[PDB]
Amino acid sequence: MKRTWQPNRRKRAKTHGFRARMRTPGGRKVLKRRRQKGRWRLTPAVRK
Amino acid sequence: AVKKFKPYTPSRRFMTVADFSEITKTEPEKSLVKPLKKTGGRNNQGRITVRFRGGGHKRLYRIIDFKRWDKVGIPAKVAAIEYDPNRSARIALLHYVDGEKRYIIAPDGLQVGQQVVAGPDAPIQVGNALPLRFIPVGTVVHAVELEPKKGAKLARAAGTSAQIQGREGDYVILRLPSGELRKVHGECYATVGAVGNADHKNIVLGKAGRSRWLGRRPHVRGAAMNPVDHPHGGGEGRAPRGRPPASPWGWQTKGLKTRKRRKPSSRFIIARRKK
RNA sequence: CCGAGGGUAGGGCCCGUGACUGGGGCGAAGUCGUAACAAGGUAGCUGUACCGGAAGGUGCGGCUGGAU
RNA sequence: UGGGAGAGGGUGGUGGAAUUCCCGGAGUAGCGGUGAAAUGCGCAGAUACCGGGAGGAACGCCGAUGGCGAAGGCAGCCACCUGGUCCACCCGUGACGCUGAGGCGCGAAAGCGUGGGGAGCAAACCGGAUUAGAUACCCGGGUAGUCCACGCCCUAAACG
RNA sequence: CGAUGUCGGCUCGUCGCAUCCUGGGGCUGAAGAAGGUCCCAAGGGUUGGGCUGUUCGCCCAUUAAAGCGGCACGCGAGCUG
RNA sequence: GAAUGCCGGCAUGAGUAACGAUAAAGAGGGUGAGAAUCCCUCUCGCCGUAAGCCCAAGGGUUCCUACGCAAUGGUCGUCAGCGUAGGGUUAGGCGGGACCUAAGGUGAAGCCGAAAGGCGUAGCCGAAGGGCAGCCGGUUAAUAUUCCGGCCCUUCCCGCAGGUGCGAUGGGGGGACGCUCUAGGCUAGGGGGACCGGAGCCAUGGACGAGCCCGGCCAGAAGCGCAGGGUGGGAGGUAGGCAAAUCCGCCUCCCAACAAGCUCUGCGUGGUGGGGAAGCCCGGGUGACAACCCCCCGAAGCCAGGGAGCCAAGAAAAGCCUCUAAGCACAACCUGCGGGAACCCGUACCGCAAACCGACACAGGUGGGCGGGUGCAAGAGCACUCAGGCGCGCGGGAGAACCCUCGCCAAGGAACUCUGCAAGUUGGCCCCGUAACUUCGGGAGAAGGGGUGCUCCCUGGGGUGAUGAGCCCCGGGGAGCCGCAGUGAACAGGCUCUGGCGACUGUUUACCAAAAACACAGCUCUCUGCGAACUCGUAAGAGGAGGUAUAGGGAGCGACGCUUGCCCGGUGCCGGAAGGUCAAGGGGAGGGGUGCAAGCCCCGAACCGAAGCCCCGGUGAACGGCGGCCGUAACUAUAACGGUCCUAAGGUAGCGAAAUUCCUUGUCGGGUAAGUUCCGACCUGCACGAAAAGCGUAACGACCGGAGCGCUGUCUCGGCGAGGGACCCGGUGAAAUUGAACUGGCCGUGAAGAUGCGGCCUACCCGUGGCAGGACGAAAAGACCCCGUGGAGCUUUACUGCAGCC
RNA sequence: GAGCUAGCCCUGGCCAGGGUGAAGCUGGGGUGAGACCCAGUGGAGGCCCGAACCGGUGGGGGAUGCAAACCCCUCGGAUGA
Ligand SMILES: [Mg+2]
Ligand SMILES: [Mg+2]
Ligand SMILES: [Mg+2]
Ligand SMILES: [Mg+2]
Ligand SMILES: [Mg+2]
Ligand SMILES: [Mg+2]
Ligand SMILES: [Mg+2]
Ligand SMILES: [Mg+2]
Ligand SMILES: [Mg+2]
Ligand SMILES: [Mg+2]
Ligand SMILES: [Mg+2]
Ligand SMILES: [Mg+2]
Ligand SMILES: [Mg+2]
Ligand SMILES: [Mg+2]
Ligand SMILES: [Mg+2]
Ligand SMILES: [Mg+2]
Ligand SMILES: [Mg+2]
Ligand SMILES: [Mg+2]
Ligand SMILES: [Mg+2]
Ligand SMILES: [Mg+2]
Ligand SMILES: [Mg+2]
Ligand SMILES: [Mg+2]
Ligand SMILES: [Mg+2]
Ligand SMILES: [Mg+2]
Ligand SMILES: [Mg+2]
Ligand SMILES: [Mg+2]
Ligand SMILES: [Mg+2]
Ligand SMILES: [Mg+2]
Ligand SMILES: [Mg+2]
Ligand SMILES: [Mg+2]
Ligand SMILES: [Mg+2]
Ligand SMILES: [Mg+2]
Ligand SMILES: [Mg+2]
Ligand SMILES: [Mg+2]
Ligand SMILES: [Mg+2]
Ligand SMILES: [Mg+2]
Ligand SMILES: [Mg+2]
Ligand SMILES: [Mg+2]
Ligand SMILES: [Mg+2]
Ligand SMILES: [Mg+2]
Ligand SMILES: [Mg+2]
Ligand SMILES: [Mg+2]
Ligand SMILES: [Mg+2]
Ligand SMILES: [Mg+2]
Ligand SMILES: [Mg+2]
Ligand SMILES: [Mg+2]
Ligand SMILES: [Mg+2]
Ligand SMILES: [Mg+2]
Ligand SMILES: [Mg+2]
Ligand SMILES: [Mg+2]
Ligand SMILES: [Mg+2]
Ligand SMILES: [Mg+2]
Ligand SMILES: [Mg+2]
Ligand SMILES: [Mg+2]
Ligand SMILES: [Mg+2]
Ligand SMILES: [Mg+2]
Ligand SMILES: [Mg+2]
Ligand SMILES: [Mg+2]
Ligand SMILES: [Mg+2]
Ligand SMILES: [Mg+2]
Ligand SMILES: [Mg+2]
Ligand SMILES: [Mg+2]
Ligand SMILES: [Mg+2]
Ligand SMILES: [Mg+2]
Ligand SMILES: [Mg+2]
Ligand SMILES: [Mg+2]
Ligand SMILES: [Mg+2]
Ligand SMILES: [Mg+2]
Ligand SMILES: [Mg+2]
Ligand SMILES: [Mg+2]
Ligand SMILES: [Mg+2]
Ligand SMILES: [Mg+2]
Ligand SMILES: [Mg+2]
Ligand SMILES: [Mg+2]
Ligand SMILES: [Mg+2]
Ligand SMILES: [Mg+2]
Ligand SMILES: [Mg+2]
Ligand SMILES: [Mg+2]
Ligand SMILES: [Mg+2]
Ligand SMILES: [Mg+2]
Ligand SMILES: [Mg+2]
Ligand SMILES: [Mg+2]
Ligand SMILES: [Mg+2]
Ligand SMILES: [Mg+2]
Ligand SMILES: [Mg+2]
Ligand SMILES: [Mg+2]
Ligand SMILES: [Mg+2]
Ligand SMILES: [Mg+2]
Ligand SMILES: [Mg+2]
Ligand SMILES: [Mg+2]
Ligand SMILES: [Mg+2]
Ligand SMILES: [Mg+2]
Ligand SMILES: [Mg+2]
Ligand SMILES: [Mg+2]
Ligand SMILES: [Mg+2]
Ligand SMILES: [Mg+2]
Ligand SMILES: [Mg+2]
Ligand SMILES: [Mg+2]
Ligand SMILES: [Mg+2]
Ligand SMILES: [Mg+2]
Ligand SMILES: [Mg+2]
Ligand SMILES: [Mg+2]
Ligand SMILES: [Mg+2]
Ligand SMILES: [Mg+2]
Ligand SMILES: [Mg+2]
Ligand SMILES: [Mg+2]
Ligand SMILES: [Mg+2]
Ligand SMILES: [Mg+2]
Ligand SMILES: [Mg+2]
Ligand SMILES: [Mg+2]
Ligand SMILES: [Mg+2]
Ligand SMILES: [Mg+2]
Ligand SMILES: [Mg+2]
Ligand SMILES: [Mg+2]
Ligand SMILES: [Mg+2]
Ligand SMILES: [Mg+2]
Ligand SMILES: [Mg+2]
Ligand SMILES: [Mg+2]
Ligand SMILES: [Mg+2]
Ligand SMILES: [Mg+2]
Ligand SMILES: [Mg+2]
Ligand SMILES: [Mg+2]
Ligand SMILES: [Mg+2]
Ligand SMILES: [Mg+2]
Ligand SMILES: [Mg+2]
Ligand SMILES: [Mg+2]
Ligand SMILES: [Mg+2]
Ligand SMILES: [Mg+2]
Ligand SMILES: [Mg+2]
Ligand SMILES: [Mg+2]
Ligand SMILES: [Mg+2]
Ligand SMILES: [Mg+2]
Ligand SMILES: [Mg+2]
Ligand SMILES: [Mg+2]
Ligand SMILES: [Mg+2]
Ligand SMILES: [Mg+2]
Ligand SMILES: [Mg+2]
Ligand SMILES: [Mg+2]
Ligand SMILES: [Mg+2]
Ligand SMILES: [Mg+2]
Ligand SMILES: [Mg+2]
Ligand SMILES: [Mg+2]
Ligand SMILES: [Mg+2]
Ligand SMILES: [Mg+2]
Ligand SMILES: [Mg+2]
Ligand SMILES: [Mg+2]
Ligand SMILES: [Mg+2]
Ligand SMILES: [Mg+2]
Ligand SMILES: [Mg+2]
Ligand SMILES: [Mg+2]
Ligand SMILES: [Mg+2]
Ligand SMILES: [Mg+2]
Ligand SMILES: [Mg+2]
Ligand SMILES: [Mg+2]
Ligand SMILES: [Mg+2]
Ligand SMILES: [Mg+2]
Ligand SMILES: [Mg+2]
Ligand SMILES: [Mg+2]
Ligand SMILES: [Mg+2]
Ligand SMILES: [Mg+2]
Ligand SMILES: [Mg+2]
Ligand SMILES: [Mg+2]
Ligand SMILES: [Mg+2]
Ligand SMILES: [Mg+2]
Ligand SMILES: [Mg+2]
Ligand SMILES: [Mg+2]
Ligand SMILES: [Mg+2]
Ligand SMILES: [Mg+2]
Ligand SMILES: [Mg+2]
Ligand SMILES: [Mg+2]
Ligand SMILES: [Mg+2]
Ligand SMILES: [Mg+2]
Ligand SMILES: [Mg+2]
Ligand SMILES: [Mg+2]
Ligand SMILES: [Mg+2]
Ligand SMILES: [Mg+2]
Ligand SMILES: [Mg+2]
Ligand SMILES: [Mg+2]
Ligand SMILES: [Mg+2]
Ligand SMILES: [Mg+2]
Ligand SMILES: [Mg+2]
Ligand SMILES: [Mg+2]
Ligand SMILES: [Mg+2]
Ligand SMILES: [Mg+2]
Ligand SMILES: [Mg+2]
Ligand SMILES: [Mg+2]
Ligand SMILES: [Mg+2]
Ligand SMILES: [Mg+2]
Ligand SMILES: [Mg+2]
Ligand SMILES: [Mg+2]
Ligand SMILES: [Mg+2]
Ligand SMILES: [Mg+2]
Ligand SMILES: [Mg+2]
Ligand SMILES: [Mg+2]
Ligand SMILES: [Mg+2]
Ligand SMILES: [Mg+2]
Ligand SMILES: [Mg+2]
Ligand SMILES: [Mg+2]
Ligand SMILES: [Mg+2]
Ligand SMILES: [Mg+2]
Ligand SMILES: [Mg+2]
Ligand SMILES: [Mg+2]
Ligand SMILES: [Mg+2]
Ligand SMILES: [Mg+2]
Ligand SMILES: [Mg+2]
Ligand SMILES: [Mg+2]
Ligand SMILES: [Mg+2]
Ligand SMILES: [Mg+2]
Ligand SMILES: [Mg+2]
Ligand SMILES: [Mg+2]
Ligand SMILES: [Mg+2]
Ligand SMILES: [Mg+2]
Ligand SMILES: [Mg+2]
Ligand SMILES: [Mg+2]
Ligand SMILES: [Mg+2]
Ligand SMILES: [Mg+2]
Ligand SMILES: [Mg+2]
Ligand SMILES: [Mg+2]
Ligand SMILES: [Mg+2]
Ligand SMILES: [Mg+2]
Ligand SMILES: [Mg+2]
Ligand SMILES: [Mg+2]
Ligand SMILES: [Mg+2]
Ligand SMILES: [Mg+2]
Ligand SMILES: [Mg+2]
Ligand SMILES: [Mg+2]
Ligand SMILES: [Mg+2]
Ligand SMILES: [Mg+2]
Ligand SMILES: [Mg+2]
Ligand SMILES: [Mg+2]
Ligand SMILES: [Mg+2]
Ligand SMILES: [Mg+2]
Ligand SMILES: [Mg+2]
Ligand SMILES: [Mg+2]
Ligand SMILES: [Mg+2]
Ligand SMILES: [Mg+2]
Ligand SMILES: [Mg+2]
Ligand SMILES: [Mg+2]
Ligand SMILES: [Mg+2]
Ligand SMILES: [Mg+2]
Ligand SMILES: [Mg+2]
Ligand SMILES: [Mg+2]
Ligand SMILES: [Mg+2]
Ligand SMILES: [Mg+2]
Ligand SMILES: [Mg+2]
Ligand SMILES: [Mg+2]
Ligand SMILES: [Mg+2]
Ligand SMILES: [Mg+2]
Ligand SMILES: [Mg+2]
Ligand SMILES: [Mg+2]
Ligand SMILES: [Mg+2]
Ligand SMILES: [Mg+2]
Ligand SMILES: [Mg+2]
Ligand SMILES: [Mg+2]
Ligand SMILES: [Mg+2]
Ligand SMILES: [Mg+2]
Ligand SMILES: [Mg+2]
Ligand SMILES: [Mg+2]
Ligand SMILES: [Mg+2]
Ligand SMILES: [Mg+2]
Ligand SMILES: [Mg+2]
Ligand SMILES: [Mg+2]
Ligand SMILES: [Mg+2]
Ligand SMILES: [Mg+2]
Ligand SMILES: [Mg+2]
C-alpha cells in the first residue's frame, strides 16, 4: 500500500535545506545546535 | 421566465435554468476581463475564515463601471447584454461615442441599441445615471452610491431597486431593497430603473451537484458534530438544542441583533428594515 | 402440417367469502341540548372554507322562498 | 352608408375624502365599548386638536325603480386597444336560415400553486361578557384570506 | 483481576439414578384389554420438523419412549458467534 | 539470585515450522576440484492492454568487460544487481538555464508588532502551462535526435545590397483558452492480393499447385498538388485607450464579401539518403541488383485557433505585429545574401520493479505514451497466439489422517442454520412479450418464452470504386446436414410478492461499524445598509467580496404530497427616554490628626452620576411544556352529558404492541401440517405526535425484516476424484516459551480444582505420525469492578478567572 | 513535521465499448389563431450495462502472514458532488 516516504528532491531541499533553515530563527538554532554538536551534515543530502 | 426540464433523471424533475433570453453576446470583451483570484474561503494566513467554500467553475472577472460620473455628458449606445458569472444581474456593454467601452449592470428593460448617459442634465430614463438631487421623487432607482464619489453600493443584485422618497437638505430619503428607510447624500449617483433578471429568485438548483458548481461546499449542521466542534454537538441519539440556538462560536443565532449601536451611520438611518 | 386437450407463464372480468372499519335504514318506551317552522327568540336558505360533544357556528359572496 | 346610447371587456396612467401607523407641536385624566358591562388601551402622556410623512383597499354626491352584458357579472376621472346592440336610408347579397347530442370557450364567492402586497376587514385562534351552560349571537384582540400578476379549481337560491 | 474466556448451538462423549421406554414384580376402587401407585432394575434405547439467539417452552407429525440431572451451567490451544 | 531489572554470551523449542504465489518441467552437450541450480542445443509450459516496448519521478555506477566465490543470494553456484580491477554517459536543434508568467513565495514604497518578527500595490523569484530551431539511417563491449552519413533549420555578430521616419520597459492587437457532441479530408496503425521478390519444401494416404513458407518499405528542402486554419479593403471625422500616435476604439461614406486574394499549418509528391525477410553457413555472412506495386479497413492522432449545442460562462506574461515619445535621422530598423560566432548543467543503467516506496532479491503501492493478429454483436472485455519476455533462487520421492483450492454425485430438495451463510441456478446477442402502482420519466433486462452451428440455392440496400468488377458493411427468403448439446471453449443478471428506514446520485469511522449515520436540492427562523454582519490575527492586514438584502453569515428541518394545533407563568431573544437598585467620578453638610500660628493632612451625609439587573410588554420552524378525581343513559357494559381539584396551558390532525409496548409469544385475522418472527387489524400509547417535524409517497438501496418459485453437498449423510501442503530422503534452518524436572490413574487432603502430599492402583527403556481433555497451557503487570485526597476529554443556572462585547 | 492523510489554490492529464433517446428543429395533422397530437431529425442526463481507473459489499484464506491491513471469489461507482 502507498507508504509515507515519497522522496522528492525539490520538496526535500525546499523544506529542510540550508537556505530554508537560515531564513527563520528556529532554523538557525537548528544549525547552531547541529554545528555545536559536531554533525558532519548540517542539512539533509539532496542530489540536486 | 425560467426553464423547467422533463423528469428524465431524478434531479431534472426539479432543476430549473434561467432562460438567458436577454443575452445577445456569448463572449466577454477581452479588454474588460481580468483573472478572479479564487480564495476558497482562505484569508492571507491560509486559514479558512468563511466555511464551505471552493471548487466552483473557473471565472473571469468583468470590470464594472460603478462610478459613471466619470463620463458626464458623454452618451453611449447599449451594444450588448452579457452573462456575468460574478453576480446575479446581467451586464450590458456600453459603447461610448467617446470610443471607450464600459460595462454596467443591466437595468430592467434595457434594450440593445439604445442611448444612455449620465449627469445633472440626463433625461429621466432607464439606464441613465444622475445625482440623486435631480432624480424625481417616486422614481425607482438602482446602483446607488452611498457617499459622493465612492462608488455604487446599493441595489446591485438581480431584480432589486431603491425608491426615492423625499428630499431633506443635502440629503435624500431612500427605501433600500430591504425596506430600510435611509438617508443618502443627494450628490450620490444612481441609475433610474430596477436591476434586471428578476426571475433569478425562481431558479431551483435541483441537485447537490449544482451547488458544487457554484463554489458552495456542503454545509454540515452543528447538531451533526461533537462537543469539541459545536455547541449543538454530541447527545446520544438525536438531540434537541438543549440551550439557546448558538453559532459554532457560541453566540446566539435566533434574534440576537448584531449591528454596532454606536455606529455613526445610526444618525442617517431613519427606520430599520421590515419583514 | 393442422389438431381435442394437457402443461408453463402472465393478464382481464364477475361472484361468494374476511379479522376490522364507515356511514345508512328501522325500532323507542332512554341521555344531551334545542338547529328549523312565529322576527322560532342571532331572519332563513345557500356554494365554499375553517371550526365545535351534538344538532350547528362563523368568515366570504349570493338568493328572498324574510317578519317589522 | 350615415349616425346613437351605455358601470360591456382589456391595458396603462392618475384624483380626492376617510381608516391605520409613524414624526413634530399642543394639552391632561381618562378613552373605548355595550342592552348594561368587562377584557382592552391610558400619567412609560392616551382620547380629543393642529402640521408633516408612509401605505393599501374602496370610490361619497351624481345614483335612480336607471344603464350594459350570453351568463357569471360591470361604478372615481383620463387615454389606448376592443365586443355586442339600437335607429334612420331601403343602397348590396338572394333562403345564405332556426336549433344544436358531442366538442370548444366563458364562468360569483370560497379554495389551491409560485411570487408580490397587506391600511381596513376578518374564518381559525385568544381573551371579555351574555347565559342554567354559551365551543355561539354582543365586545376587545387576531392569522390565513380579502388586493396585484400568472397558472388551476368549475361550484351556487350560477333565480325570472 | 503480572486474565481461571463468559449465553446458546454444533461435535464428541461419559457418569449418577430420584427410571421416560423396554425386562421383573407387590397392591388396586386389577372382569378382560387399558391404566393407577409403589418396589427391583442404569444393559440398551430415548425420532423428525414450525417459532424464537435463545436455555426452557408451546405447536405439527410420529413414537416402545420421545426421562431428569452431574462432568468449570462437560467440551471456543475442537468449530460457531 | 530474583527488580516481566541493564549489557553481553550461550542454551530450549529442533534437525522441528519454513525456504515467499500451483506459469512446469525433461534430456543432451560443454565448463569446472565441485553442477537439478552457470553456458549452449532440442523438446515442454507461462505472459502477450503484459509478465513486451518507450518516457517522467525516485535510485545513484547497480551499465560493459576481465578475473574471483569468504560473505550477500532463503538450497546450490563454476552464476549474479556480490568482491577486485579497467572501461563506459559526446548536443546551437532533446530536457533545464542565459525567455515568460500561474497559485504561491519574496518584497523598493509603505503599514504593524515588547524583542524575535507579521503584513505589503510595484518589481523579482516560481512550471509538467506559454514560447522556441532535427528528421531518417549507420556505428560501440557499453552512448547516440549527442559520434558519423545524408538532407534541413535557429539565434547572435560583422559586412554588402535594396527598402522604410527609424526608434520603447510606454499605447494597441495578438498570444488567449470551458464542457459535450461532431463534419470534411488526411495520417498512424491494420487486413487482403490470382500481382512483384525470395532460400528452399512435396513428407505419412493425396497435392508441382491461383501450393506451401517469407517479405513487398522508410526520411526527404524548394516546387507543385490536395485538404484546412487565420484576415475584409479605402476615404474622411475623432473629445477614448492617464504623453504621443498614422496604431487601436467609436461614428459615417465607398467597394468587396459564404468568392477571390494575402498569409499559416497538415498531408501527398519530391532531387537525395536508407532499410531490406523466411531459410542455411560458422551477432556476422548469404538470400538480393531483393521486391518495394494494387485493393479494402481506419483513428481517440493531424489539418485546428474547425463546426454546433449548452450553462456551471471557462489563467497570465513574454515571444510576435502595429503605434508613436524622447532621441536620432553620415544613425537606426526591415528584407535578401554572405562570412563568422554559438556558453552552462543532464544524458550510463534499473524504472509496475530483485536497482523506486514498503527493515528483505517482500504475492502490496507507483504518473504519462505505444500496446499486433483471429474469434466471440462491440471493446483496452474473454480465449489463443506475434514480436518480445518469462517458468517466479531449494530440490527428489511418496500417494495416510487432516487442511486448503477445485470437480462430480443416486433419491430427496433448505429438512441446514441466527440467516439459503456458502454454493448452485440465471447468464451475451436477436425476436415475441411484459402487471400492480406512478411524480407519466418510470416500474422494465419486470415476469415469461422462442431463436442461436454448418451446407447449398434465390435475393434486397450501403461503403469504396466509376455508375462496373474487386474488396468491405448491414440485411432477407427458401431447401438441407450432424451431434447429448450450435453465445458447443472463455468472459456475461437468479426471479417474484410484501413490510421497515432513508426521497434520489453521493459521503464516512486509512487498519473490526458503509448504515437507518453525514451530505443533498428544498423549507423556515434569524442576523447584516456596506469600513456589512461574521471569521483569522495583539496589530497592520486579510477573508466575506472586487459581492451589496433575488446578497452574505448563523441555526434547525431535509425531494415531493397533505399538514404543522394549545401554553409567553420560568429561561432565551426583542421592544420599552417612566420608576426601583446601581461603579468610578462629581459634591462636602458635618467630623478628626497635627501646628503658636496662617496652613498641611485624613474621614465623611444628603444630592448629581452608565451599562446591567429588577419592573412593563412581545415572541415557538426560540429553550421548552401539553393533567388528576367523582357522578350519569329502556340489562350489563361504556359514558355523548354534569361536577370538582390543579395548571402557564392540559396532546389537535394524523399515526399507534411501532427501529417506540414493561406486563407480552396482548387479542383477533392472514400465511404454515405447525409461525415468540412477518403482514393486516384493534387501542388502558409502562413510555408516538406534528420542522430534535407528523402522516404518506412513484423511483432508487452491496441497508434491516417476512414469504414463495427456480436450483442446489446447506442438510438427510456422506462418497470419490484432482492439484498445493502435511509424510519420507538430500540441502539450508527459525519462533514465542522455558525456576529446575527423574513430569502416571483414582479416592482423599491441601489457600477451597495436586505429576510433585496421604493411601491405594497401574506402569520395562526410547521414539515417529496423529487428537486436543489437563499442565488453573502461551500472549498482554484485566479493558469490566473497586481503590488513588492519580490523569485526561466533555458539560453546565459548580467555583474562580480570561478573551470578547456593553 | 501536510514527501502519509484532510481541505483549498494554481497548472496538466485520464474515463474501451455498448444501451436508453429529453429539449430543440423540420414535416404533417389541428385551430379563427393556438394549446396540443403523430412521424422523422436530434443527442440531453450527479441516466443504464460494463473494462481501464477509483472503491471495499458478503464469504473464504491468511493470522511468528507474501503482507504491522495481504490474497481469492463476489460486489459498488465509473460525464461526475
Ligand atoms: Mg506520490
Ligand atoms: Mg529516497
Ligand atoms: Mg523534484
Ligand atoms: Mg515540491
Ligand atoms: Mg531551503
Ligand atoms: Mg549522522
Ligand atoms: Mg566531515
Ligand atoms: Mg538541519
Ligand atoms: Mg425573461
Ligand atoms: Mg425540471
Ligand atoms: Mg426537457
Ligand atoms: Mg418541461
Ligand atoms: Mg425524482
Ligand atoms: Mg435555458
Ligand atoms: Mg437573460
Ligand atoms: Mg489581458
Ligand atoms: Mg479581481
Ligand atoms: Mg482576494
Ligand atoms: Mg499571499
Ligand atoms: Mg506566511
Ligand atoms: Mg486552509
Ligand atoms: Mg464561516
Ligand atoms: Mg471554505
Ligand atoms: Mg465559481
Ligand atoms: Mg447572469
Ligand atoms: Mg439567473
Ligand atoms: Mg429555491
Ligand atoms: Mg445551503
Ligand atoms: Mg447540512
Ligand atoms: Mg456524531
Ligand atoms: Mg480539535
Ligand atoms: Mg470546551
Ligand atoms: Mg462547548
Ligand atoms: Mg446538545
Ligand atoms: Mg441528548
Ligand atoms: Mg447526537
Ligand atoms: Mg433519545
Ligand atoms: Mg449521535
Ligand atoms: Mg445526532
Ligand atoms: Mg440523525
Ligand atoms: Mg439534549
Ligand atoms: Mg430544540
Ligand atoms: Mg433544554
Ligand atoms: Mg455612514
Ligand atoms: Mg393431452
Ligand atoms: Mg330555535
Ligand atoms: Mg333563528
Ligand atoms: Mg340559526
Ligand atoms: Mg367536547
Ligand atoms: Mg366559532
Ligand atoms: Mg345571481
Ligand atoms: Mg345610493
Ligand atoms: Mg335593396
Ligand atoms: Mg355541448
Ligand atoms: Mg371561478
Ligand atoms: Mg376570489
Ligand atoms: Mg386562496
Ligand atoms: Mg395587516
Ligand atoms: Mg362547562
Ligand atoms: Mg392559518
Ligand atoms: Mg396559505
Ligand atoms: Mg335574482
Ligand atoms: Mg480475575
Ligand atoms: Mg504473566
Ligand atoms: Mg495471561
Ligand atoms: Mg373393567
Ligand atoms: Mg416391594
Ligand atoms: Mg438402563
Ligand atoms: Mg452406562
Ligand atoms: Mg427453542
Ligand atoms: Mg443454561
Ligand atoms: Mg422461552
Ligand atoms: Mg403460550
Ligand atoms: Mg402409538
Ligand atoms: Mg407403551
Ligand atoms: Mg451440567
Ligand atoms: Mg449454575
Ligand atoms: Mg449462571
Ligand atoms: Mg460452560
Ligand atoms: Mg463451553
Ligand atoms: Mg474461538
Ligand atoms: Mg461457547
Ligand atoms: Mg482445547
Ligand atoms: Mg452460531
Ligand atoms: Mg455479534
Ligand atoms: Mg534476594
Ligand atoms: Mg521472562
Ligand atoms: Mg523476559
Ligand atoms: Mg533481563
Ligand atoms: Mg536484558
Ligand atoms: Mg542445553
Ligand atoms: Mg514437535
Ligand atoms: Mg517466511
Ligand atoms: Mg510461506
Ligand atoms: Mg492455484
Ligand atoms: Mg514441479
Ligand atoms: Mg549447480
Ligand atoms: Mg557445484
Ligand atoms: Mg543456459
Ligand atoms: Mg493482444
Ligand atoms: Mg536506494
Ligand atoms: Mg550501457
Ligand atoms: Mg558494474
Ligand atoms: Mg559465495
Ligand atoms: Mg559458496
Ligand atoms: Mg575471495
Ligand atoms: Mg547467502
Ligand atoms: Mg531471501
Ligand atoms: Mg572458477
Ligand atoms: Mg545478484
Ligand atoms: Mg575494458
Ligand atoms: Mg547535431
Ligand atoms: Mg548570454
Ligand atoms: Mg519574471
Ligand atoms: Mg518551462
Ligand atoms: Mg557506447
Ligand atoms: Mg527541420
Ligand atoms: Mg517597414
Ligand atoms: Mg515606425
Ligand atoms: Mg512594443
Ligand atoms: Mg482572457
Ligand atoms: Mg491554458
Ligand atoms: Mg464535464
Ligand atoms: Mg484490420
Ligand atoms: Mg487529400
Ligand atoms: Mg486623437
Ligand atoms: Mg539485410
Ligand atoms: Mg550482395
Ligand atoms: Mg534480382
Ligand atoms: Mg475517445
Ligand atoms: Mg471552435
Ligand atoms: Mg446560470
Ligand atoms: Mg470562451
Ligand atoms: Mg496575472
Ligand atoms: Mg525630437
Ligand atoms: Mg554564461
Ligand atoms: Mg556540463
Ligand atoms: Mg544517453
Ligand atoms: Mg530488472
Ligand atoms: Mg502489480
Ligand atoms: Mg505504467
Ligand atoms: Mg535492493
Ligand atoms: Mg513491512
Ligand atoms: Mg521495522
Ligand atoms: Mg526471488
Ligand atoms: Mg515486489
Ligand atoms: Mg504493435
Ligand atoms: Mg463472447
Ligand atoms: Mg463480445
Ligand atoms: Mg473484464
Ligand atoms: Mg497470432
Ligand atoms: Mg517454478
Ligand atoms: Mg520459488
Ligand atoms: Mg508419503
Ligand atoms: Mg445429489
Ligand atoms: Mg424447492
Ligand atoms: Mg424441486
Ligand atoms: Mg431468509
Ligand atoms: Mg453458476
Ligand atoms: Mg456465462
Ligand atoms: Mg401484478
Ligand atoms: Mg429476458
Ligand atoms: Mg419489482
Ligand atoms: Mg459443425
Ligand atoms: Mg459444451
Ligand atoms: Mg480463464
Ligand atoms: Mg448481468
Ligand atoms: Mg415488491
Ligand atoms: Mg420512512
Ligand atoms: Mg442514510
Ligand atoms: Mg440513502
Ligand atoms: Mg419522501
Ligand atoms: Mg441521498
Ligand atoms: Mg454516482
Ligand atoms: Mg457518517
Ligand atoms: Mg476504526
Ligand atoms: Mg473501519
Ligand atoms: Mg488505527
Ligand atoms: Mg481505526
Ligand atoms: Mg466502516
Ligand atoms: Mg454502501
Ligand atoms: Mg442525512
Ligand atoms: Mg420541506
Ligand atoms: Mg480572533
Ligand atoms: Mg485588508
Ligand atoms: Mg475584501
Ligand atoms: Mg477582495
Ligand atoms: Mg456580498
Ligand atoms: Mg432528502
Ligand atoms: Mg442531513
Ligand atoms: Mg400522492
Ligand atoms: Mg384545544
Ligand atoms: Mg412561555
Ligand atoms: Mg417569555
Ligand atoms: Mg432552563
Ligand atoms: Mg431610573
Ligand atoms: Mg466642612
Ligand atoms: Mg409557525
Ligand atoms: Mg417548561
Ligand atoms: Mg424546543
Ligand atoms: Mg403523549
Ligand atoms: Mg398498540
Ligand atoms: Mg408505527
Ligand atoms: Mg413508547
Ligand atoms: Mg421496562
Ligand atoms: Mg411487546
Ligand atoms: Mg418484550
Ligand atoms: Mg403469539
Ligand atoms: Mg390461519
Ligand atoms: Mg425473524
Ligand atoms: Mg391494552
Ligand atoms: Mg418521535
Ligand atoms: Mg436537533
Ligand atoms: Mg427522530
Ligand atoms: Mg425516474
Ligand atoms: Mg441506498
Ligand atoms: Mg445501501
Ligand atoms: Mg460437503
Ligand atoms: Mg474427479
Ligand atoms: Mg483428494
Ligand atoms: Mg498432490
Ligand atoms: Mg491430492
Ligand atoms: Mg531432576
Ligand atoms: Mg494444586
Ligand atoms: Mg484434588
Ligand atoms: Mg503421580
Ligand atoms: Mg513434593
Ligand atoms: Mg507430607
Ligand atoms: Mg505422594
Ligand atoms: Mg489405577
Ligand atoms: Mg491439550
Ligand atoms: Mg492442531
Ligand atoms: Mg487445558
Ligand atoms: Mg498438571
Ligand atoms: Mg486452561
Ligand atoms: Mg486450555
Ligand atoms: Mg495477546
Ligand atoms: Mg507497569
Ligand atoms: Mg494490574
Ligand atoms: Mg486492572
Ligand atoms: Mg493491561
Ligand atoms: Mg470490584
Ligand atoms: Mg477528596
Ligand atoms: Mg485518601
Ligand atoms: Mg483535568
Ligand atoms: Mg459579538
Ligand atoms: Mg488547468
Ligand atoms: Mg467514465
Ligand atoms: Mg431515436
Ligand atoms: Mg437544436
Ligand atoms: Mg452514470
Ligand atoms: Mg450507469
Ligand atoms: Mg483499496
Ligand atoms: Mg474485501
Ligand atoms: Mg459469497
Ligand atoms: Mg470457502
Ligand atoms: Mg479466516
Ligand atoms: Mg492481522
Ligand atoms: Mg486482493
Ligand atoms: Mg481479488
Ligand atoms: Mg463485478
Ligand atoms: Mg456501471
Ligand atoms: Mg462509461
Ligand atoms: Mg455514463
Ligand atoms: Mg455519477
